[PDB]
Amino acid sequence: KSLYTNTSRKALEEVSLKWIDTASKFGKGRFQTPAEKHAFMGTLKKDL
Amino acid sequence: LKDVVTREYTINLHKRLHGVSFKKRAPRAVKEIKKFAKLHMGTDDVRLAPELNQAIWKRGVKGVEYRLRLRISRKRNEEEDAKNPLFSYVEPVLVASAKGLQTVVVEED
Amino acid sequence: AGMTTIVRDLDRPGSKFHKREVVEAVTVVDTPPVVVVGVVGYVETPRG
Amino acid sequence: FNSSIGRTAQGKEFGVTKARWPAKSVKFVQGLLQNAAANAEAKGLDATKLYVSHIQVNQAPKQRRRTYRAHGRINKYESSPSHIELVVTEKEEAVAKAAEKKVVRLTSRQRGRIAAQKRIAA
RNA sequence: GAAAUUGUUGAAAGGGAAGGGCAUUUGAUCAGACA
RNA sequence: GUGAACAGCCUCUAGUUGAUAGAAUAAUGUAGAUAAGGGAAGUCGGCAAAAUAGAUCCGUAACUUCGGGAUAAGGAUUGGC
RNA sequence: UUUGCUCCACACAAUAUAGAUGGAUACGAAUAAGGCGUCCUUGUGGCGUCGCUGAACCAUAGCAGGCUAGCAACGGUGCACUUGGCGGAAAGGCCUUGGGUGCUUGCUGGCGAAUUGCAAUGUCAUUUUGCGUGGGGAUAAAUCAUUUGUAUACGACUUAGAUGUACAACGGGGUAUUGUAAGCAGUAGAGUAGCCUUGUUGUUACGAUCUGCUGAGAUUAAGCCUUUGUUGUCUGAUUUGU
Ligand SMILES: [Mg+2]
Ligand SMILES: [Mg+2]
Ligand SMILES: [Mg+2]
Ligand SMILES: [Mg+2]
Ligand SMILES: [Mg+2]
Ligand SMILES: [Mg+2]
Ligand SMILES: [Mg+2]
Ligand SMILES: [Mg+2]
Ligand SMILES: [Mg+2]
Ligand SMILES: [Mg+2]
Ligand SMILES: [Mg+2]
Ligand SMILES: [Mg+2]
Ligand SMILES: [Mg+2]
Ligand SMILES: [Mg+2]
Ligand SMILES: [Mg+2]
Ligand SMILES: [Mg+2]
Ligand SMILES: [Mg+2]
Ligand SMILES: [Mg+2]
Ligand SMILES: [Mg+2]
Ligand SMILES: [Mg+2]
Ligand SMILES: [Mg+2]
Ligand SMILES: [Mg+2]
Ligand SMILES: [Mg+2]
Ligand SMILES: [Mg+2]
Ligand SMILES: [Mg+2]
Ligand SMILES: [Mg+2]
Ligand SMILES: [Mg+2]
Ligand SMILES: [Mg+2]
Ligand SMILES: [Mg+2]
Ligand SMILES: [Mg+2]
Ligand SMILES: [Mg+2]
Ligand SMILES: [Mg+2]
Ligand SMILES: [Mg+2]
Ligand SMILES: [Mg+2]
Ligand SMILES: [Mg+2]
Repeated sequence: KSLYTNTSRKALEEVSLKWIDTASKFGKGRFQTPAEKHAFMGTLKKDL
Repeated sequence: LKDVVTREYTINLHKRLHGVSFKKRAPRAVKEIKKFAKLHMGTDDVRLAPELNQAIWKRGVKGVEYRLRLRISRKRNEEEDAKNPLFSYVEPVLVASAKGLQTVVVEED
Repeated sequence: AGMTTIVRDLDRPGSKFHKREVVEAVTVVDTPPVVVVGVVGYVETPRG
Repeated sequence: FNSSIGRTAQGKEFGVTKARWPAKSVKFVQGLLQNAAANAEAKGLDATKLYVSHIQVNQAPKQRRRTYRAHGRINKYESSPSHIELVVTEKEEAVAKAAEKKVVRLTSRQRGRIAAQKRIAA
């Protein structure tokens, strides 16, 4: 907890997220959900 | 105790070899195996069959394969009593592809 | 745990990005409920 | 003989940062212990009681030998050899007491307080 | 078989050098002297 | 063999596999390298480095002791089948 | 690792000591103002008193203080105990109850003391440690080695390891990186050959490249994520006490 109360306007701004990156950070990720992935590329040589 | 066992393992060399300087890789490869053998059998004493050596130096120094299928036979030592009563003996095992084979235990004779 | 990215609108009444989307980086700390197991009382002493 | 040497954890056993593993010493010293264990079995000493009582080592006459340094100059390049010597002994216990008896010497005003401490008290 | 210098053992001291002078406590050690 | 070639690079014959080792991979180095946007602003000074490069074809200035300058410059093309 | 440890008790033995020798005797605040007693209307109050040094106060007599009797008091005080209470600034000390007990020089007696020879500190404090005893009380860890990588030149740091949401070795699935494996087939292919039964796709093949099975194949923690599968390991070394 902070050691003074800030009237910073820049603080007190009541922010509200719109979107949160879920795409893998082990590369140049494109797809957030495996949903999104399977929905875009189609089906593969394993799979159904 | 002892136990007298033989099994057939694969080993990832590629992980244990990643980064290693070239002129040293295949030698590090040899050694890394010896290491691999005491991890499993418990034995300081570890011997490599000359074929397993070729099997290693198949592709020049820098060119070790990523995976190797091995036969680690643990046996009892003989003569002039070395420190430990046992030793290992690695042999290469003729597989088409070392991919995806997991560790089997060999029943002998 | 690491960081990721976020998109949110902005509320800086004045800035060229007022009521606009911006993308900000955010870390994320893993924070599973701590558990209370002891208590300590301290005292003022002319030494500290 | 330690300055500018490695540091290892294996030295906490003796309270010391700098510590080594000098093989070719070990092998020469333990090859001389081994020689006293011989002489002790041969003397009939109890091989369990044995403890090393004295093990000094000093310098043996050097060895010359040269080395070739820049601009056509010679430098010594010497072996540093050693005399070792050890002595083992049967450990043993106790020592009893036995010594003097202290020749007590006190003035006449000093035997007085004494022989009155008995007349007066316990 | 000296010294420089080194190993072991015995004693002693050591808060950014060590050694020295006058004096005395302490420990160790020693002469002389009584009759 | 590639190629203009006794070049470089790879191989046959023959000859070696000799040059203390082992484990790590901090700073600082030596030697090998890449780096966005800018492009000598760096520095005594482009020092260093980089750019160019073979061959075929097109094209080629001042000046000249008419022998040159000159691969001047500037350009295109280049595998495989 | 030969019965080791700790607190309470005594016993011997050491070793020390910046320096015992009746008592470190508790408001606070003011200083061109206060202490104390006392009265009252409880105030910046009335009245009185003191200072001018602690040269005070308390204690102090008894073989370095022995052994004894008694009276008067009903007090003091030393000790072990018990009751209730207070104290965190470093509290580790203060106070209070109740029995028991020693002493009392409050006062009056009986006895002792030499010969330490005319002084020789004439030895009475408290320090730390060690060795056995027996009266309670207690039955751990740390380090090396191995291991992780949130750390690292070496030491150091941060993890893990006695049977389980254990750990490692493979295998599986995710996540990535590349850009379509090998094989086989085709009426794809500039085209070239060879045997005729010289073609109403004539046939056997061959031909850089192309297409299909194929976003396939390969690689993926060595400092990625995960795991009901598979297999293996789970007590070596040394050190420490008030
Ligand atoms: Mg990433
Ligand atoms: Mg295996
Ligand atoms: Mg690397
Ligand atoms: Mg130094
Ligand atoms: Mg150095
Ligand atoms: Mg060093
Ligand atoms: Mg030299
Ligand atoms: Mg010369
Ligand atoms: Mg007396
Ligand atoms: Mg001689
Ligand atoms: Mg000195
Ligand atoms: Mg002196
Ligand atoms: Mg050399
Ligand atoms: Mg290391
Ligand atoms: Mg300039
Ligand atoms: Mg240059
Ligand atoms: Mg370039
Ligand atoms: Mg050009
Ligand atoms: Mg062409
Ligand atoms: Mg014991
Ligand atoms: Mg008052
Ligand atoms: Mg009143
Ligand atoms: Mg009043
Ligand atoms: Mg007074
Ligand atoms: Mg009297
Ligand atoms: Mg008395
Ligand atoms: Mg008295
Ligand atoms: Mg006395
Ligand atoms: Mg257990
Ligand atoms: Mg294992
Ligand atoms: Mg494809
Ligand atoms: Mg293919
Ligand atoms: Mg097929
Ligand atoms: Mg690392
Ligand atoms: Mg499986």
